Amino acid sequence: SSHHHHMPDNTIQWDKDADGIVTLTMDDPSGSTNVMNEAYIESMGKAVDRLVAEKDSITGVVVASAKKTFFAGGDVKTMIQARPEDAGDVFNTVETIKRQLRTLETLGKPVVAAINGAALGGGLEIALACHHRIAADVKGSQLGLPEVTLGLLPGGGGVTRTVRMFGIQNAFVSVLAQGTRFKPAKAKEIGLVDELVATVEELVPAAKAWIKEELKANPDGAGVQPWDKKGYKMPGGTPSSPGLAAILPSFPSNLRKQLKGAPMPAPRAILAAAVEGAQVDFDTASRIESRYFASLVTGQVAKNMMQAFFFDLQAINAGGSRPEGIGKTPIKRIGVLGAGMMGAGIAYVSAKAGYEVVLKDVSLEAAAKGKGYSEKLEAKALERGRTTQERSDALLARITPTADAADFKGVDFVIEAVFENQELKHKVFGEIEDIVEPNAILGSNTSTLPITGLATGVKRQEDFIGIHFFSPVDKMPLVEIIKGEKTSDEALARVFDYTLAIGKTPIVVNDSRGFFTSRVIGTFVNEALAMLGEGVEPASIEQAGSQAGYPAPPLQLSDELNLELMHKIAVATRKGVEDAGGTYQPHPAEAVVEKMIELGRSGRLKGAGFYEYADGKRSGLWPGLRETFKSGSSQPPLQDMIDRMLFAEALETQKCLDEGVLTSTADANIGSIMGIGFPPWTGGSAQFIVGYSGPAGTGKAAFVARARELAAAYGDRFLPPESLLS
Amino acid sequence: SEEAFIYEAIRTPRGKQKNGSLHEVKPLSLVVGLIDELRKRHPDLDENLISDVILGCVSPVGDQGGDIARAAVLASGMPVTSGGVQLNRFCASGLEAVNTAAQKVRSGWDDLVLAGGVESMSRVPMGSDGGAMGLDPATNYDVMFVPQSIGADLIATIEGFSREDVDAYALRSQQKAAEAWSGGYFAKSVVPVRDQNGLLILDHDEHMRPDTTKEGLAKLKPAFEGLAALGGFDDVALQKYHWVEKINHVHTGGNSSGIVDGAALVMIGSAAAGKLQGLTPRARIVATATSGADPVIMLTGPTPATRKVLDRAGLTVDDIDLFELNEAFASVVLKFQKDLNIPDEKLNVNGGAIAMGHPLGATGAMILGTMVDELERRNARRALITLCIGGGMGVATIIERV
Amino acid sequence: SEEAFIYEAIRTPRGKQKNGSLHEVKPLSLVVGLIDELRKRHPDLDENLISDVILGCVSPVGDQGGDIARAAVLASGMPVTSGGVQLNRFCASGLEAVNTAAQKVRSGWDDLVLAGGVESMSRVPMGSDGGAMGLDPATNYDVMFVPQSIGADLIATIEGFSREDVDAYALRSQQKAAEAWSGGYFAKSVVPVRDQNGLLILDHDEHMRPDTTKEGLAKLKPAFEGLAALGGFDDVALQKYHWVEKINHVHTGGNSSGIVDGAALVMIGSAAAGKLQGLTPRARIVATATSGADPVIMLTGPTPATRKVLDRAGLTVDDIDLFELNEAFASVVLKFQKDLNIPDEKLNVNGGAIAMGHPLGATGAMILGTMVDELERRNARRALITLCIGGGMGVATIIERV
Ligand SMILES: Nc1ccc(S(=O)(=O)O)cc1C(=O)O
Ligand SMILES: Nc1ccc(S(=O)(=O)O)cc1C(=O)O
Ligand SMILES: Nc1ccc(S(=O)(=O)O)cc1C(=O)O
Ligand SMILES: Nc1ccc(S(=O)(=O)O)cc1C(=O)O
Ligand SMILES: Nc1ccc(S(=O)(=O)O)cc1C(=O)O
Ligand SMILES: Nc1ccc(S(=O)(=O)O)cc1C(=O)O
Ligand SMILES: Nc1ccc(S(=O)(=O)O)cc1C(=O)O
Ligand SMILES: Nc1ccc(S(=O)(=O)O)cc1C(=O)O
Ligand SMILES: Nc1ccc(S(=O)(=O)O)cc1C(=O)O
Repeated sequence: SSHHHHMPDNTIQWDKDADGIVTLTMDDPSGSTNVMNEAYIESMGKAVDRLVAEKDSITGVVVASAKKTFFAGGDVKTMIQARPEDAGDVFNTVETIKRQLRTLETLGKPVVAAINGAALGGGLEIALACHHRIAADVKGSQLGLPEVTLGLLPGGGGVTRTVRMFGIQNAFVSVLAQGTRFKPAKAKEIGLVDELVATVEELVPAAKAWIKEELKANPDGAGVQPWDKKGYKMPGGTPSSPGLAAILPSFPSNLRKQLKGAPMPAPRAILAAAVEGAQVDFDTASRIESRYFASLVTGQVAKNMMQAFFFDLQAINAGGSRPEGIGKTPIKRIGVLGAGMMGAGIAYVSAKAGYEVVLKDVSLEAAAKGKGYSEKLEAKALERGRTTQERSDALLARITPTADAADFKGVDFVIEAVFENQELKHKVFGEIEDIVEPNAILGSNTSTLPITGLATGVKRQEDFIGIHFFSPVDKMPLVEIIKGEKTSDEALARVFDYTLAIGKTPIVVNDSRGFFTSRVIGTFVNEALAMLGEGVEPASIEQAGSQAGYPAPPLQLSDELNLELMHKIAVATRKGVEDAGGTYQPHPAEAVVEKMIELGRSGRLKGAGFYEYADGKRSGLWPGLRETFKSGSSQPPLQDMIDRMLFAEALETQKCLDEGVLTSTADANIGSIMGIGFPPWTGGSAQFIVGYSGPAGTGKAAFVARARELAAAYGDRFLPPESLLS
Repeated sequence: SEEAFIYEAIRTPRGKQKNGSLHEVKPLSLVVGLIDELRKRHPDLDENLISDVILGCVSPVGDQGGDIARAAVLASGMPVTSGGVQLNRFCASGLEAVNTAAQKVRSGWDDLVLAGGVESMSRVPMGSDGGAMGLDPATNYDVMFVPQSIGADLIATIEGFSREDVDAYALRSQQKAAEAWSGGYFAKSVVPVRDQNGLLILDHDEHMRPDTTKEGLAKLKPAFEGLAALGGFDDVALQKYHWVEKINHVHTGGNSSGIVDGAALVMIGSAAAGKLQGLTPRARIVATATSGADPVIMLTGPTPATRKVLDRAGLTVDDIDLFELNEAFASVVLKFQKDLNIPDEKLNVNGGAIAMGHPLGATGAMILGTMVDELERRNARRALITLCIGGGMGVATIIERV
Repeated sequence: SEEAFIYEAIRTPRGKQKNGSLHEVKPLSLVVGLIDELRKRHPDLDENLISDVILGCVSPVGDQGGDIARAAVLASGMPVTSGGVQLNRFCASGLEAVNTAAQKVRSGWDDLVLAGGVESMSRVPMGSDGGAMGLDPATNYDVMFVPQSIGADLIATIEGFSREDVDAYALRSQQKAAEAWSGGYFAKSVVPVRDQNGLLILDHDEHMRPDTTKEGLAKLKPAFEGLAALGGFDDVALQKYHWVEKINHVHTGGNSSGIVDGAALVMIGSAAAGKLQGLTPRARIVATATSGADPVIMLTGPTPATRKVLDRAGLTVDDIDLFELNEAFASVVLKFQKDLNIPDEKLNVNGGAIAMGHPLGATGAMILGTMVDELERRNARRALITLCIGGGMGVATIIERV
């Protein structure tokens, strides 16, 4: 076995000091970040070969980085291309990576990780192979193993080593299962990092200082990890320990409970590799981890998630949908119209980013309550330790509540968030447009009404634009930017830049009824209501939504969207094509919507919907539901219920792409995941097509075949459009 | 076609889990004591003609490891040619041992076989032996492992058995068990346990509470100790049974089987081997069967296993005089009664595991012997014995009085 | 009654104990892989006709606890009515599972059964399950317990087998196993183990030492690991065999069975079962037999078990074309050959456990399938398979090619 794996430009600089301490400085000339790629593997192969060849003249090793970060990420381009027949190459690659780290780990001399910045994924895996971890406590630095967020697992020893350090349960829950990132203080607190320094300049000196004192005070234990000592006791016990064996069967059930039964092969594989590895020696455990890693890489879900959460997201953040050539424009003061759930959330995320915000409503009492939303959030954040008092006071001081339109003086970025009504929005904008700066963005948070119509109520229509948020705004990550017919490319890029500044992700959508998010999530909700009218058990419908991977079951979401509002969208979509000389075929859900309204069960805001409500809390499905819709009279397979909701949105997304509502599949995927909650395992409602796998097979053809099978059984809305055919 | 006959069927008293009388007694001693009792009843018997000893044991570790059936053959001084094999089919192990002994006699390659089971749950708790369906995440995650008690709660939810319904069955089991003891039905088959000095350790089923009232059963809290309180299992069960909204947790320690210690032995042999040793046959093994159902609900395998053994014997429910189904949980028995329309007065007529206990590996052999005695005491003809099993299995046997 | 037939008989390669290829493989995965291979060979078989899966397993703890036979049914997605039972009769568990499957078919109350065994001794060492004896000094003291290796040295001492005699048998076993592998005898029955990606893990019996020399065997030191190297067991053995003055310790790691991981599956059913599913019968189970001898010498129980199964089939040693006895220790095979005057060219003709390993629970079904293949290859008619057992037991089976 070799430290090599069969050109690559060397990535590691070698320096042996007078005392024999070898410093390995990782510096990939091909990028701003050290990445676990083919060049790294070959370079660390040479470096580890040399550490062995010169063992008689080497007393310690320091692993350092010349980049702003320590080491972050792996070779996604290669991993996403790995076919099932390439499983041997993927297995051998991580097996070679871990032979290098295992040799480094067992040289007979201490190795210290000088962590100057972010150490993520394979970067932390390198540091975990060292015996001591010193981290510079700088801004922006993060440490963690986020491989699971790409559908992978820490296959470079992260699973095996964190389980040896912390035990099965703590390593899985705290580090592995969610790929959580930690700032250096938390990293030291939980044990990922051993000690901290205030500046990066102290790092290598602190590393060499630790090597020297470790050699003097612990000469027999220097360079020996805890699991390589004879009396090693795994924290929490091994699977054969009676205390751990008692609770171990509950770990997979708690995992199914958290993931609600959705397809999540990576967490399942991490838990298996964690437990299976704790039953055997370290080397055998490491190989088991390689096999589960190769199992994920060659599977479709990891390719769905690598496509969405690596490629699509970076294409979006790099400006894929941002108009070319437009420069930067500063935002000095944001004016938010309306202090409800949306406006209060917009005012919070804006002020949290550092923007001065004027929060206007009809009364100072209302505006103050809007700012109260931010103060309830900051209060929770303070007592939980996620922020300081100084930074929290500064945030809240940036929100000025008011009821006077005169207080919008000097606003250069308007975000309107009042009631969904054409004429109200016309008047609200009319009485501020001459008060705000002449270059002010005139943004409207609307989910239904086309932007081109709302824009006519302002003089400077080239600066009117849709800025669609999602509640709760402090937690929802997407901003849907809708381009009206008069909206300029400059206004588009200014809102695009604002979105990134407040820490959200933008998609750019052309004006159309329902835009992308509202139109697509309507098909998901309407498909469930149709199933309810057909006589399917409400509990089965809700289970189908969660096991499909959705963050909220559809009947629960319907109560929160209000069935009255759903009726209005339907009444307004009928006129939108009959008053324009077209045909409108009612959705089956409208009969279900209108009978719930007829019974006074319009949703949660009224206190009664598909669920009963008591004390501001949901309390089970309404028992009159089964008699009202003859629940149980229709019992299709659960997979048919799942596919009906997934396919309805995937087909509506393709329609949006065909009509030019969306301009990229990256916007469609991230827009569906972050905007409305399309399951991450799908990679998005557009990636769901290219990666669909079921009975028939895998790919666009299998999606078309399954869509045709659905159309035969449930209606022609499932028939695939021409663009998905040969 | 060699027919198989039950010549003896005995068992120890069932000692309770906490401060139990049998906690100081090794499970091997429980089996040897029953072997010694068979010797006192047949000192004439040529033990060389005994070709095997088949013991069910669900947790064969520690005190119950190393083929406890063979250790019983050797520790009791039986001939070394008498074999000794341990088997585990979860709750059915005691009856599976009897059925396997019957099938070994029918095949004609064994003549006289001892069969039964032993389970000292106070010394070797359930789950002591490990296993992949629980302690292997990939397999656990895929088969959707749910503990048996939640399957019982789910059965009550689906069938509409209320907390009062299952408690009503718990009360009748306590009452019928106390009546069987007071009536002396158990005096000949329950062999008291004694120490190496001959001093009494236990002569009765400690777990019984013959003064149980329906008011006391209603005070008990639903199951909260053990594996079913660790989390996630309700959600796992409802992910498969996606049409029920919430599980009604009706089962308590008062309407679930008792965790006890005990052992049971049954002597099975051909008609020729019987008359060759001067043994009087007590009953005939008419037929056996094994069937199963979904492993998540887990406790509905008895119903197809009962139909299968009935089809095999050319019989129906109206041909059976007594029905004996292990009382793992009250809902499991009520489900079985509802499914097959079992008359109430034919079902578990001497009480069951709710009152007396369910020593896993031994229970099947205990309730079989319970039916051998009750058929003979009533001068009735046929009895059907069945048990639910973990992982969704089921076993059933029909015996006929001789 | 009903004739029982062998339709398929496969096994994994045997991975070695120290730095073995199968050490990273869970014993459940070894069984599921064989289930998957039977599916590949009979894709249209109605698995609902399979009524039970019977696995031998001597250390049913940890990865091998919780009724691993049931876990294999559920993990492989077999019908939930297919049962699953684990049994332990020490070394004969693998053949006992096949025998029990055959007898269940003969009884008529089963039609198609999977039988075999699994033992991952690198993950679950022998003795891991404890034992009702070693933890009970009163029982241990009375039964005069002695490890199997010392009974093997005692057999060599009594019969006059020298260190060169047993090492000579160890050589023939390494040679014949190599010849069988080279001649491709094992090509279609040894199913290579692959991981969740299809990558090869092991495809051969890696415990084999095909370049073994008499000079090399003569350099090995006598058995010095495990229980035997502890104190007192020679004195205990000679207290019973009081006419023997000194035990000649001739057995080493080179002439004793290898500690290995492996599994084996055999498909057994009635003629109607095969006709219905379109299965070709390979051999017929002519007769089975269990017997034994003294548990201190422990390993001489194959002689009456073989005599009894020949007596049961109306056959003699001359009628048997192939003899397969498990190579637990060289002296055990030499004693069996001396006792019955077995022609040297009929005995373990494809090598044995000394070359390829002895995965306790699985060995019985492995050497059984080894004889199904060789009777077919040689176009011979009859084979007898037998194994010694701890505690002084023995099991034998006669098969006839169809
Ligand atoms: N978004 C990511 C999540 C996880 C990882 S990894 O776990 O370091 O491979 C890398 C990235 C990245 O985009 O570079
Ligand atoms: N408290 C309510 C909130 C909302 C609505 S509805 O959505 O306009 O139907 C009605 C009520 C009501 O009480 O009548
Ligand atoms: N796709 C179905 C729709 C309805 C029903 S029914 O309500 O049980 O008639 C059954 C199915 C099925 O596939 O079994
Ligand atoms: N309508 C589309 C627009 C853009 C792209 S993209 O350039 O691959 O992002 C793809 C499509 C598609 O329909 O597949
Ligand atoms: N063969 C028997 C053995 C034991 C008993 S018992 O002691 O009354 O239970 C009765 C009989 C019988 O013939 O009825
Ligand atoms: N002591 C009895 C004798 C016979 C019968 S019966 O004729 O088999 O129904 C029943 C009983 C009983 O106690 O209910
Ligand atoms: N789990 C099963 C595996 C195989 C088959 S069969 O061979 O196609 O009949 C059926 C089932 C079943 O569950 O009914
Ligand atoms: N029914 C059989 C199944 C398997 C094989 S084997 O693969 O050549 O071992 C042979 C036969 C046969 O008919 O001889
Ligand atoms: N290759 C053989 C074919 C047939 C037979 S025999 O017919 O069993 O004699 C023996 C051999 C052998 O290898 O010794």
